[PDB]
Amino acid sequence: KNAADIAIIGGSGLYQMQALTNKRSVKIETPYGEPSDDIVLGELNGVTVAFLTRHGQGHRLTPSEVPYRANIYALKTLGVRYIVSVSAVGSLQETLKPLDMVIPDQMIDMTKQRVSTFFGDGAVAHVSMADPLCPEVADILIRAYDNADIADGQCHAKATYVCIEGPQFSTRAESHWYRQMQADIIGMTNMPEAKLAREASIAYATLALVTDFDCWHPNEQAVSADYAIQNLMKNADNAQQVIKQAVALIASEQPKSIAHTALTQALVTPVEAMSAETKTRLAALLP
Amino acid sequence: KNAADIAIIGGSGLYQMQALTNKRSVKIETPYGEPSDDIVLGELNGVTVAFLTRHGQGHRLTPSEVPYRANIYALKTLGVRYIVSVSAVGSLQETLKPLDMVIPDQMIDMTKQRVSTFFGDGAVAHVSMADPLCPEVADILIRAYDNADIADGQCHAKATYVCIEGPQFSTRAESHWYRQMQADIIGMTNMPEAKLAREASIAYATLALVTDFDCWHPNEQAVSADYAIQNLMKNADNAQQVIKQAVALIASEQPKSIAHTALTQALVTPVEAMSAETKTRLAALLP
Amino acid sequence: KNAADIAIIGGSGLYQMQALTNKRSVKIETPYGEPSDDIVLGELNGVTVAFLTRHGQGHRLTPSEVPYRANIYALKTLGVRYIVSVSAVGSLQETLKPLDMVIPDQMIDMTKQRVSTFFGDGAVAHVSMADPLCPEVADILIRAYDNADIADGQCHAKATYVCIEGPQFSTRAESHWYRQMQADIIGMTNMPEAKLAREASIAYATLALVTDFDCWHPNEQAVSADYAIQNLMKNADNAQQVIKQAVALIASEQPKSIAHTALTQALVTPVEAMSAETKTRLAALLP
Repeated sequence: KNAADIAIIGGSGLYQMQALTNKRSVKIETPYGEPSDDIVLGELNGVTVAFLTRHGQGHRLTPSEVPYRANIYALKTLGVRYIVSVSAVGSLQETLKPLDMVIPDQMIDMTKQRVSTFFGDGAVAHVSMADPLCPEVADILIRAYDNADIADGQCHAKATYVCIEGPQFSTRAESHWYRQMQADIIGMTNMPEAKLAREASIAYATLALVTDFDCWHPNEQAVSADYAIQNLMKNADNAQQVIKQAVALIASEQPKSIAHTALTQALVTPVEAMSAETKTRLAALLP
Repeated sequence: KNAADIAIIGGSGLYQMQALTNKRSVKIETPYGEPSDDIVLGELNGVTVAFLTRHGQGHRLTPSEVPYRANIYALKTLGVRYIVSVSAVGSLQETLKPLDMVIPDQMIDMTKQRVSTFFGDGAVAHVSMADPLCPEVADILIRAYDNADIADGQCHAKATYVCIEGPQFSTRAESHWYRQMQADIIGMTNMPEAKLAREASIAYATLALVTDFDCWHPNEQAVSADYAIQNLMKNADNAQQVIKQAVALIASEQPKSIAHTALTQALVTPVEAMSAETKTRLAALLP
Repeated sequence: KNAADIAIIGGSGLYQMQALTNKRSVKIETPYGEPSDDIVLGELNGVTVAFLTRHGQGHRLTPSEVPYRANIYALKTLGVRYIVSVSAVGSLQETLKPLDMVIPDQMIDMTKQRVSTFFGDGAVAHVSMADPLCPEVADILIRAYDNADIADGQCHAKATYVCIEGPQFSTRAESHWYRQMQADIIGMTNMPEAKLAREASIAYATLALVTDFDCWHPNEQAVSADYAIQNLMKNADNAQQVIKQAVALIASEQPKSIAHTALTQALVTPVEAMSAETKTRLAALLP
């Protein structure tokens, strides 16, 4: 079988680097439909990594419609134990600047219309999201960033990510409100991704790429002709360097994650009480 | 007809007590589908009480999928005028400890994906939820708790219950955020139950059983082998004693509730303007 | 073709004034279904205005079920460039009194179950809602209010509108929470209306009519026999005077709105990459 211990979720061409060898595609069907796009597999110095383009090829999906359950289920069928999610974010804080990266340790789920569990319809489980982003993988990302020797910006850790429904950007009042809730960065995609990955017993952490001040800072800038091209471009290229470094550390270090046994004390419906349809739907998630 | 003035909504075997006589089951169909499980009826010292197992037998439903509308409609068809809802909650406050009970007077609805009204599709009404939990029934619960002489814990009143979608437990950031909104306890089930009960003109109040500190307090405890069994067990048994006391007080005192006429000044669409399908669907709710 | 530069969204009989000539109705079909009701067109001193009864005739729709997408799409097909949305609101602030009007400059979207974009299913766009209510149209509304010489109340500007799902009114705890988020007024209808209007490149602003203190102020008053009739009546009649004044100013002044080109730098999927079904669905929104 095609198999990977590690996966990256982000934009396409995160995988488009000569360092990534024997680039190949796999179509995985799941009980939840198809993932956003064929998962790309290849090796980074002999280590197999799965890359999943969250928004599909050509960026064809809005955050609200991303098939999060199919995406996470498909990664679980490849045997993925670690996920690095890479995403563009607005800053809510003066010291978090465009081209900086942020490794949050906390999250607040403000999304509204997304299916955010694998459970229901015949099975009940309540995983803990107290620490929603694996601190072992977040600590690796910090060292990976340093190892990547990135030229512009700095990397910040121990930050709070607020996830909103989208697809519109926030009003100034909502931005002010997120600041008062002590959030630091804002995106649209890492919820319910983090909740599902937890249910799937996969360690999950985020590498956030600051792309502008959310509107708490009136600018209408870093969204220009000579800018958001270079901005997004540079973030994307820098992000690729960090991921290369992170893969090598995850491969050699293999940190134990609390996510790895998240299901075992959370499951309320014993497997022997599930219907056949339920057990089948949940098969890759179960022990 | 089978009839009850009072109903309890909670776990099964709230009704499993020798004091409850001529235990019987009734299957009630509603315009909203079936309730979570057959309603159990019996007498507590001659007084008939309906018990409804919110999560179904064997705890088979997640909070998000509980058929709240069918549950409340079915209780209304039995002529229920008072509901005591019993539910497990996390504490957001140092002085609210595991095995304590809490009688909240306020609620904040943070649920996302639940149908939370009987209205729409041919009828418009806007009930007031200013006081979402009947203070007459909440005052009875306080005296009932004292009357029950419970051995462990204490009971706290005038608290705020935040209801979240689930099924996962909160991140630490969300727990911090609920604390800043001045919530005291967190659960997943009493919304939209309280809104529907109000629309149904039934007095409704909550008895909350503290089962752990929500993650604002890092522990990984009171969820152990020698613990969450005894914890949940003891809460359940203590809860049964309080309910016995509450039923006797509600029966002898019959307090007037503002919930009893909540529909009459809230209804925008006069009954004579409703279609036949609408009037039929809403029949048990109307005057 | 039937055509209007300006539209009013509110209660019926906003248009029921002798000043409004050659009153006529148009049934507009959209890719989203039908609008809440036939749009009424007529002239205010030679200027053609579209009036759309948000809740349908006889107030038959709850806020949650209003067909916001069909409503905004239909107005866009009439060539509307400016929308004044008129809505009843609860006050969260002592200085905002019943019969006052409020022209908010900010909004916080707390609605849960409303489709709040035209995008998805084949097209991706992210408009900025930083300033969600056109300040040119809001400045006109302030001068229009003064010009209308309204007898009771005053008009307040630069306020924050929190939009909730409904249909029930807020608990006291939620009202306290909105106050702490610095919201000033509460309604149920201007989201997703404002987001859709932005996507549609139409300038949009709200005239809010204070109809009572939200429950942060315990009263059970201005909802009485000799009151909420006169209250709502007077608000409605005063609102009509302001709208007359606003139309004349919008017609002579024709302010440029940032909403007018909101789509052009927000669209991620180029038109040439859309399917035929997508381009067709979105036709009136595109360049």
